[PDB]
Amino acid sequence: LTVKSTKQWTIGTDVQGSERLNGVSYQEDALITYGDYQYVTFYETAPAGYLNHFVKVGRRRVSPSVGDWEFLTLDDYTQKTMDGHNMISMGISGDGKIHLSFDHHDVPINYRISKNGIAKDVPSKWTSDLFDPVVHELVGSQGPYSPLTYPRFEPLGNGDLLLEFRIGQSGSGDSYIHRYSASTGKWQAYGMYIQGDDNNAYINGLDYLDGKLYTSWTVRETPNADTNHGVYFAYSNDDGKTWFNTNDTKLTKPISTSDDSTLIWDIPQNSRMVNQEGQLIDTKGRFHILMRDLLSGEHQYQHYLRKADGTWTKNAINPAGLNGPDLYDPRGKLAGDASGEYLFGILPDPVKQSTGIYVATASKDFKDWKSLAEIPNTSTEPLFDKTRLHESGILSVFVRQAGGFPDRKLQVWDFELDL
Ligand SMILES: *[C@@H]1O[C@H](CO)[C@@H](O[C@@H]2O[C@H](CO)[C@@H](O[C@@H]3O[C@H](CO)[C@@H](O)[C@H](O[C@H]4O[C@H](CO)[C@@H](O)[C@H](O)[C@@H]4O)[C@@H]3O)[C@H](O)[C@H]2NC(C)=O)[C@H](O)[C@H]1NC(C)=O
Ligand SMILES: [Ca+2]
Ligand code: NA
Repeated sequence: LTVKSTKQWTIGTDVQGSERLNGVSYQEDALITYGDYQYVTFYETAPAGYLNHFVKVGRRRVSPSVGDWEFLTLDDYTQKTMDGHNMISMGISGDGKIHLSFDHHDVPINYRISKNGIAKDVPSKWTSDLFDPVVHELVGSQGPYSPLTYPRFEPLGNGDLLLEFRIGQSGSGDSYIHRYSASTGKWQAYGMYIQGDDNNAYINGLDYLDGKLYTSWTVRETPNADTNHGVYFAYSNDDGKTWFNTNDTKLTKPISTSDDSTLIWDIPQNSRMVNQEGQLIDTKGRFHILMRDLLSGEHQYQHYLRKADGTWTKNAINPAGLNGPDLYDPRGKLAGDASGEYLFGILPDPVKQSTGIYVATASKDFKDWKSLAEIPNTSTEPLFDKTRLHESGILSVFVRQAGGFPDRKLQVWDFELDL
């Protein structure tokens, strides 16, 4: 596999502050293709200046030809909290509505939706008046809505959308799922699905495929990031209502962090493994986790694979030239092509200040990590567009540059693959 073309666009000037608010590992999602268009969301500085930001949403046509980006500015909600948790997630349901949830660290939900199904009935002009106001609840559902952190969306097969998040705090919290019906426009509460025990689960993502929902996590004892332990897994056949472990054993509802039956790899505290890194269900139904640790004696990214025969394996991702990350370094992602043969590691490198794109293949049991491409000049937790890669074989990555304000830009990089 090779690259046919590399293209990039600058979509904004990143915001100033001592935290990164754009390009954060748990944005789910920042960059989405739906129908014939690609969408992106990010903060930009408002006219009041430093510590005042607005959410922006971009769109461009990508099929059957690629058109120019255009942006709207949601100038009715001012983001002011310089806390690296306070990112934006976007989702697009099968009625065409665009959902946003943003700006949380242990506070009530902030959510808004488009008035109309603007990703389905595509409007000529792209303006902020396409969005309804910020609200602090999910119409049709019920709380708790606070203290919330980490909103994550997952589109289901019938057009519906899940929204998942933590209620509680680092070191003591639970997670909940809500489901939006594209047919009725109402939310419903699926309830608490994982319950902490003087700790909290930190999931890596949500991955839905062919009727099954997959997640993986580590458990955090305290607000100190050295107190993560374990790599855990579960899946659901009913979009989050009921859950099973890797051996198909039904779990209690909610899943307790104290239930060791979901553990797939023992990783002690102090292993330099970070929470909320990456996961992937590939199109063949193999599940993958990206984490890191120091347990070999060197810091390395780690690939966990749930193999078709059921066994889990763990392999370091150590292609030539990749500098392995420590606990606080930017987090990566795993992407997959349509065929399920190609696994992409989208791995920020802390020494190079760049994002590496590496590929491994299912034929070689994913052991054949090779450098495929690079995005230079990043200080980001890279995020990609699943649907665009499946539909057109283009790996599209949203990144925050490295460098100083106001030189540091937000970009989208497209790698057209010779798939
Ligand atoms: C429910 O699922 C869990 C989680 O997957 C599963 O537990 C895992 O079982 C496997 C298989 O027994 C364990 O892996 C082995 O552990 C022993 C040590 O106790 C090792 O000796 C093994 O390594 C040898 O065998 C490997 C075979 O490929 C060789 O490759 C290797 O080089 C060694 O010769 C092997 O690693 C694994 O530790 C657990 N995991 C956890 C987290 O407990 C459990 O069995 C499932 N239960 C049911 C009833 O299905
Ligand atoms: Ca997802
Ligand atoms: Na705790």
